Amino acid sequence: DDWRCARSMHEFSAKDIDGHMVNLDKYRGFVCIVTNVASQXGKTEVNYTQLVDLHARYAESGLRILAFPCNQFGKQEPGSNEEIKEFAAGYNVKFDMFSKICVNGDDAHPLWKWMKIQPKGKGILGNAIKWNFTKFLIDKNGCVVKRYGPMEEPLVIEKDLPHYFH
Ligand SMILES: *CC(=O)N(c1ccc(OC)c(Cl)c1)[C@@H](C(=O)NCCc1ccccc1)c1cccs1
Repeated sequence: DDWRCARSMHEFSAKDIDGHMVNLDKYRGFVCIVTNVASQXGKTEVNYTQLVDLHARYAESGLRILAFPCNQFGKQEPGSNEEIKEFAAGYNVKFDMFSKICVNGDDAHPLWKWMKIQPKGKGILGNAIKWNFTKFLIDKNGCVVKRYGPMEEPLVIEKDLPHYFH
């Protein structure tokens, strides 16, 4: 793996929640929120509902959202990809759902390895993803511009968006 010398999210690919490989260069020109999700957390509802709200209000300006299920934080994403897809449909998710991945350790998805080492990808303590619903904001060139932690509701991202819609 060569993820350490990539300069953009657009260099990566990942399987969507149906199992189909997606080239992330399709997000060239778009502002993106990339987030790790889980279905069985106290903060699942607030995160899904607010992401849906942001997508509803900003998709017209080029906001896209990429949600990666992950079972590494309390084992609270135990379901199959098909089950998680249906779960997300219950919140009327219209953004992009991906297949379940790891975000930490040697088998972390390479996009996640890459985001964590970006200058604006470092967490408050360090690079490791700490819990469910970490959020990365990605500019139109696929560069990491901000990271928001598990404790930060997605609506805190809203005030930062206008700058990246130039
Ligand atoms: C996914 C998550 O954030 N989370 C969690 C929930 C449940 C379980 O085990 C059953 C585990 Cl290991 C982690 C949080 C959490 O949601 N805390 C709020 C209280 C709650 C809400 C709904 C369901 C169960 C608990 C936890 C992190 C540490 C302990 S619980």
